[PDB]
Amino acid sequence: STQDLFLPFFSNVTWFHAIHDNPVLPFNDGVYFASTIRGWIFGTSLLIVNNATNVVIKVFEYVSKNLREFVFKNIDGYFKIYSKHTPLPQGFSALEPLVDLPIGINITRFQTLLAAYYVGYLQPRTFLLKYNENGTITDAVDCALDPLSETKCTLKSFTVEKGIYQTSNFRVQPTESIVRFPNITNLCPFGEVFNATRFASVYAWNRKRISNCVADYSVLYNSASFSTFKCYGVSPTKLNDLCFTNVYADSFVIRGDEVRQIAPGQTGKIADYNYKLPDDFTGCVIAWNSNNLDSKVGGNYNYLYRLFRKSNLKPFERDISTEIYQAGSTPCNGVEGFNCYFPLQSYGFQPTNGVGYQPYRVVVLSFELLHAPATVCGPKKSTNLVKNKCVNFNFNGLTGTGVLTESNKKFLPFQQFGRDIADTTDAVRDPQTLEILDITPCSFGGVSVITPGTNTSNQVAVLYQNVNCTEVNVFQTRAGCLIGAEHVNNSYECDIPIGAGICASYQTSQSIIAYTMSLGAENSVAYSNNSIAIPTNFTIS
Amino acid sequence: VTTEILPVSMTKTSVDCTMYICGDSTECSNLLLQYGSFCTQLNRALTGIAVEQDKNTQEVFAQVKQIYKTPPIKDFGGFNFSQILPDPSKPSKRSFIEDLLFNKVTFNGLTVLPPLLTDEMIAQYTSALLAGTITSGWTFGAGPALQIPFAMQMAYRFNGIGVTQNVLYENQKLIANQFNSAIGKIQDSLSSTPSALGKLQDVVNQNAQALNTLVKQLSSNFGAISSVLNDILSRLDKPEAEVQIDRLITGRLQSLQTYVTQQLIRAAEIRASANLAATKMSECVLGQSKRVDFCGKGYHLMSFPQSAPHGVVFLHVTYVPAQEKNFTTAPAICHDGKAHFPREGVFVSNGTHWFVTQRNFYEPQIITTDNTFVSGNCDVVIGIVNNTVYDPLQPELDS
Amino acid sequence: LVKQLSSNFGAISSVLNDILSRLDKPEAEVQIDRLITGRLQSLQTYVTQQLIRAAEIRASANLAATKMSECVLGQSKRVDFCGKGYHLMSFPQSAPHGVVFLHVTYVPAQEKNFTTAPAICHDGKAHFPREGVFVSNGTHWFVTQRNFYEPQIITTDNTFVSGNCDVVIGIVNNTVYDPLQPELDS
Ligand SMILES: *[C@@H]1O[C@H](CO)[C@@H](O[C@@H]2O[C@H](CO)[C@@H](O)[C@H](O)[C@H]2NC(C)=O)[C@H](O)[C@H]1NC(C)=O
Ligand SMILES: *[C@@H]1O[C@H](CO)[C@@H](O)[C@H](O)[C@H]1NC(C)=O
Ligand SMILES: *[C@@H]1O[C@H](CO)[C@@H](O)[C@H](O)[C@H]1NC(C)=O
Ligand SMILES: *[C@@H]1O[C@H](CO)[C@@H](O)[C@H](O)[C@H]1NC(C)=O
Ligand SMILES: *[C@@H]1O[C@H](CO)[C@@H](O)[C@H](O)[C@H]1NC(C)=O
Ligand SMILES: *[C@@H]1O[C@H](CO)[C@@H](O)[C@H](O)[C@H]1NC(C)=O
Ligand SMILES: *[C@@H]1O[C@H](CO)[C@@H](O)[C@H](O)[C@H]1NC(C)=O
Ligand SMILES: *[C@@H]1O[C@H](CO)[C@@H](O)[C@H](O)[C@H]1NC(C)=O
Ligand SMILES: *[C@@H]1O[C@H](CO)[C@@H](O)[C@H](O)[C@H]1NC(C)=O
Ligand SMILES: *[C@@H]1O[C@H](CO)[C@@H](O)[C@H](O)[C@H]1NC(C)=O
Repeated sequence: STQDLFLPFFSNVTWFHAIHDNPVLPFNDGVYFASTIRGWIFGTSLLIVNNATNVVIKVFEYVSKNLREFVFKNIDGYFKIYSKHTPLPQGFSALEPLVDLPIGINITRFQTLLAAYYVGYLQPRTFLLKYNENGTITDAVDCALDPLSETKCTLKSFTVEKGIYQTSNFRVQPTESIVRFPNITNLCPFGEVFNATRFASVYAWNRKRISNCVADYSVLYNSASFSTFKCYGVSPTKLNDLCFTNVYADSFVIRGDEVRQIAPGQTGKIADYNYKLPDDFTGCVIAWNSNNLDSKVGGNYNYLYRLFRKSNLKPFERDISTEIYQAGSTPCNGVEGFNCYFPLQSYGFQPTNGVGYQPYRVVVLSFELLHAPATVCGPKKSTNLVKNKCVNFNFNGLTGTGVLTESNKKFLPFQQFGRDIADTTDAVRDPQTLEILDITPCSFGGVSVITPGTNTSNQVAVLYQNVNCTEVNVFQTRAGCLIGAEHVNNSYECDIPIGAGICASYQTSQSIIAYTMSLGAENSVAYSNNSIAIPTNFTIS
Repeated sequence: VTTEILPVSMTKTSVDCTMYICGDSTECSNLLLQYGSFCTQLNRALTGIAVEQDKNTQEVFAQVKQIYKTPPIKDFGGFNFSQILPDPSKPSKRSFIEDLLFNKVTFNGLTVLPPLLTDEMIAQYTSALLAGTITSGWTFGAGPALQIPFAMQMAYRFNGIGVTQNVLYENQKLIANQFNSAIGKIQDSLSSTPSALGKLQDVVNQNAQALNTLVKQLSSNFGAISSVLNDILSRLDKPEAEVQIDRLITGRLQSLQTYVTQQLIRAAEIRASANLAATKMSECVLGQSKRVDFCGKGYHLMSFPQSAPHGVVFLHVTYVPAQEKNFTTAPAICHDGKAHFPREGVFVSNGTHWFVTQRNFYEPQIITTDNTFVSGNCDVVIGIVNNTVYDPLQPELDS
Repeated sequence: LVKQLSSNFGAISSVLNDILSRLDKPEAEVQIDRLITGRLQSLQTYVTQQLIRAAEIRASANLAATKMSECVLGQSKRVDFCGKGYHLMSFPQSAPHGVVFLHVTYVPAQEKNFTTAPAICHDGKAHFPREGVFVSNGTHWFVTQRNFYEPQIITTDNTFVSGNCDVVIGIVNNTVYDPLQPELDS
C-alpha cells in the first residue's frame, strides 16, 4: 500500500482532437496521457522527439491500436516518465518507468507537437497494489474512491466478508478562520531600549516593562545590526502571531566574549555573580557590539561589573550594593587593604583592544505567558466573530478549532478561560468585546461500512456513529446515521449488527435493509391448572 | 428466596488513537505514522472487547427459542409472581424488581457504543424465561414447551430434592405463602440496602475511573514545554516542535496502551462472569440443579432471572429444612432372623417403638415389607435392633 | 510484529545496517536506541496480548476437559452443558488446535394434551403416583411416566397412599384397582 500521486479511478480525463493544431494544456502536480503525437513540449523547456529510430530529449540532451499509455510528473525537480504499450478500455496495465530527468524545471504548462488523445491529472491518492507471484501489478484499489474500496484498504484485502467494519473517522472540517486580538494601536517603544544612549551597567541591569502595545518583532530579526538574536521556548519567526501579557527588556552592556553566559543553565562570571536566566526561560536574547561609541581612547571605565559575591544569585535579581567584599575572617568595616576588596570593578574598553573584547550591548526580552489579559500583541489583524460553525479560531494567540456559541458561564472579571479535565480550553472571552463564548469540538465519529460478502454484492451502507443525519436512503438510529439502507418495518433474525436493536441484511431487486431484530417467534403455552402436555415420541439429536 | 447478582457486560468504548494523541494536528499525525501500527492494534483490541460484550449478553439471555407469554389469568396454585412478571403499564415492559434494580445502578477521540440488545429486548428475554418456567417447567429448555400445573411442577421439584410430593400438596398454601412473603422480603431488602448491587456499580465505576485517568493524562507534559499541541506549534518551528511533540506522543501512546491492557484484563474477568451467569441460567433457571451452593443456599427448587444494568439477578428459590427433632435410629432391623433395611428412608423411634420415615421431612410410617427390603441375617450388621415388621397380607388374608 | 520492523520510530532508517554503514558510533548509537525502544515496545505488546489470549485458550481448554469428563466419560444432568435436550452420550473428535463434541440427546416430540390431577380419591384415601402423573384421555384415568406417554392402569402398585382426600387441591375421584382381590380366588 503506497501513498503517491496517482490517477484516481473512474475520473474525468479530457479528450482532445488535433486535426479538424495542438491545443493548450496545463500541468498540475502530474499528468496522464494516451493516444490512438510523438513529442511533448513543457515549460511554464523540456522537449521530446521520436525520429522513428531513437527517442531524443532536450532542455541537457539524451537519446535512446497502440494504446501508448504515459505518465509524467515532477517532484523536487526530478521529472519521472512511465509508459506502456497496450495493444480507455477495461483491465489493469501497470506502467514501468523508462526515464527520469534529474535536473529540475518549474513546470506549470504542457503542450504537444506533431489525431486524438486523452489527458488525466494526478492527485495524492493512497493505493493498494496487488503484486502477483510473477512480480507485476495485476490489480489495485483506490482507497478513497468509495466506501467499499476504503474497507478493502483498511482490511488490506480485495475480498471482504459480510460484516460491519469501522474504516475511518469522520469529522467536520472548518469553514473559515477567526482572529480576535485586542484593539491596540500604539507601537511598543522598542527603538528606545534598543537605540538608547546609555545602557545601565551589567551589575545594575535596567529592566524596562513593555506593555499595552503592538510589537513587531519582524523588524528586529530583519535588521542585520545584531550579532546575536536567539530565542528560547519560542521562535522569532512566530513572534508576530503571539500575544503576551507583557515583556521585560533587561538591558545592559558586557564583555565581548562573555555573551554566551546570558543563557539558561550557564555558569561563570556574569551568570553566577551578576545576571542569570532561569532554566525555564521563555524569551529572546539580543547582543551586538558597541565599539562605535562606547569604547574610547584612554580606557572607558565608566561601565562596571560585580566581581566578588559571597554566594550565587537567583534568576532575575539585581544587586545595587556597593559595599566592600570581605575575603577573610578579619572585619573591614569600610576600609580596604588586607583581605578587604571592592567587589565592583570597571571594564577596560578601548578601541585598541581585541575583537572579542569590545563592549556588547545586551538586551534580554523576557516574556510571560500568563492568562491575564494580553497587552503586548503582534501585528495581526482581527476578524469578525462566527458562531454555530466549526471555525479555526485564534483568541489572543491561542489557536484551535471548533464551534463557538453563546455561553451562560459566569466568568468573573479576572477570568479569561474555561478549562476542561484535559487542560482543553472549553470556553473563552473575546478580547475585542467582553463576552464569554463556549468552544465545542465540532462533530466527529466513526464511519462503519455495512457490506455483505463481496461475492454476494458490491453495494454498501454507511453508518456515521453518534452523529445526526443533518451534518453529513437516509435513516437515523440511536447508533448513528445510516445511508444506503432501506428501513423496513419487518423484523428478522439479526444478520449484521448495527446497534441499539438495529440489524442490517442484504435482501429484497436486492438491497441493504435495516430492521429491528426479532428475539424469536412468539408463543403462548396452553397453561391451565388441570392440563398437561406429555410427549408420545422422541427424536435422537 | 435469595439473590445472586452477576455482571454480564460492560460499557463499549472506542478511542480514535490518532485523535487522542494528535487531536487535529497533521504534524503530529505524520510524526505518529513512524510508530507503525500501534493505533491499529489498539482499535482492534477495543473493538474485540466491544463485540465480546454483546456476545456475553447473547449467551446469558438468548437461551429461549421462542418468546413465551404468561396466560392472562394467573392461577398458579397460590403462587404470586406479580413482582417479577412484566408490568404492561410502564413503557418498558419491565417487572417491579427490574425497575427497582435499574434505579440503583447510576471530544478527545472517546465514544461510547450502544449495546446491540436494548434493555427492552433483555426484559423480553427475561419475561420469556420466566413464563416458560412458570407454565412449562424445565421442559422448554430441553425441547418443546409442555404445559404443566405449577403445583405439580413444584411437586416434581420436591421429589428432585428428595421430598415426597404429598408434602407439597398437603402444605401447598403454606408453601405459597412462604414464597410470596420471601418475594416481598426481596423487594424490601433490595429497596432499602443501598449497596446490594455493589458488583455492577463497581464495574461501572472501574470503567469511569479508567476513562477519566485516560483523559486527565492529556494534561501532562511528559517532559515537553507544554501539554497543548497547538501551543507548541504556535510557538516553535518544525525541528524543535517535533522534539516536543515526540515526547507528547510517547507519553499519550503509553497511556493509551495501559488503558487498553487494563480493559482487556477486565473484559476477561467480565467474560468469566458472563459465562458463569449463562451456566446458571441454563442449570438453575432452565433446570433443577443438584450442585450444592450453585443455585443459592439450600436444596434448589427453582430460579427466576431479572435483568439489571450490565448484569443479571437470579432469585433462587430453595428448600431449607427447619424445626429439627432428635430421634434414635438404626441401620437395620432384626425380624425372624432376617435383616431389614429401608428402601427409601431411615428407621427412627420416638422412644417406644419404631417407624420408617423419609430423610428430609419427618413423616413416620409403619415398618412393613413394602417400606423395607431383606438382605441377610441379623448377625453381621453393626447396630441392628429388634422389632416386628408388619407383613400387610396376613391380617388381610381372611381367605 | 514483523511489520513493526519497517518502522523508523524516529530514526533515519529502519535498517540497522544502513545506520551502521552511514554513521559513526556516537550518533548511530542515538538512532539505534530509538529503534531498540520501538521494537522492544512492539515485542512487549505482542507478548502481553499473547498472555491474554493464552488465558482465554486455557479457560476454553479447561471447559473442554470438563466436558470430556462429564459428557463423554459420563451422563450429565446439567442442562445445556452437553448439547440441547436430555443428554444421552457424547463422542469426541480431534480437530486442529481443538476438540469437537458430538452430543447425542433425547428430544421429546409429538406432544399430546391431557387433563391431569395431583392425586386421586379412593375409599376416602388420597393416592399419589410413585413414578409419573395421572392423566385422562377424556374417559378413564391412567398413570404414565412424565417424558413418554405410556398409560397404565392405576393400581395400588403404581401409587402410594398419604392422608385423606380433603386436603389436596385438585384431587379427583377415580377407582384404584387393587391387583389382589380379583386375583384372590383363594
Ligand atoms: C415417532 O417418530 C418417528 C420419526 O422420527 C416415526 O417414524 C416414521 O414413521 C413413518 C410412518 O409411520 C415412516 O414413514 C417414517 O419413515 C418413519 N421414520 C423413521 C425415522 O422411522 C414414528 O412412526 C413415530 N412413532 C409414533 C408412535 O408416532
Ligand atoms: C400478588 O401480589 C401483589 C403484591 O405484590 C398484590 O397486589 C396482588 O393482589 C397479589 N395477587 C394475588 C392474586 O394475591
Ligand atoms: C438433641 O439432643 C441434644 C442433646 O445434647 C441437644 O443438645 C440438641 O439441642 C437436641 N436437638 C434438638 C433438635 O432438639
Ligand atoms: C410413639 O408413637 C406411637 C404412635 O405414633 C405412640 O402410640 C406412642 O405413645 C409414642 N411414644 C412416644 C414416647 O412418643
Ligand atoms: C454406641 O456407643 C455405645 C457407647 O457409647 C455402645 O454401647 C454401643 O454398642 C454403640 N453402638 C453402635 C452401633 O456403635
Ligand atoms: C433379638 O432377638 C434375638 C432372638 O429373638 C436375640 O437373640 C437377640 O439378643 C435380640 N436382640 C436384642 C438387642 O435384644
Ligand atoms: C393443547 O390445547 C391448546 C388449547 O389452547 C392448544 O392451543 C394446543 O395446541 C394443544 N396442544 C397440543 C399438543 O395439541
Ligand atoms: C380412553 O382410553 C380407553 C382405554 O384405552 C378407551 O376405552 C376410551 O374409549 C378412551 N377414551 C377416549 C375419549 O379416547
Ligand atoms: C382450575 O380453575 C378453574 C377455573 O378456571 C376452577 O374452577 C378449578 O377449581 C381450578 N382447579 C385447580 C386445581 O386450581
Ligand atoms: C368424591 O366422592 C365423595 C364421596 O365418595 C364426594 O363427597 C365428593 O363430592 C366427590 N368428588 C367429586 C368431585 O365429585
